[PDB]
Amino acid sequence: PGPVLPKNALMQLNEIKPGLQYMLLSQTGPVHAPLFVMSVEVNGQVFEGSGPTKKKAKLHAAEKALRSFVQFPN
RNA sequence: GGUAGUAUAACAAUAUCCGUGUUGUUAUAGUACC
Repeated sequence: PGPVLPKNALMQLNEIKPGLQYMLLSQTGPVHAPLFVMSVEVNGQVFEGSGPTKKKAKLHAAEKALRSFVQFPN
């Protein structure tokens, strides 16, 4: 691997989750290394992911919440 | 003076459950590095 394929994580979440909420935590830093932690809320379970910039944060959250809440989609 | 990052905004392409995302190009600004 190298160029990865996070598009998979995004779409996969969308599939399992036709409607949910994304919310941001942290997001502060020196000036050029901002830490963003975006957490996704599904069915009352909230999973948090930390990325530099907005990209990876929500992404990683999607991955987590996927493996997680698929055990309780209702 | 030059180099760089982050953020906001616009356009296009790509994928798409049309909701959204990824990618590419451009513009503006504090700061950081030399």
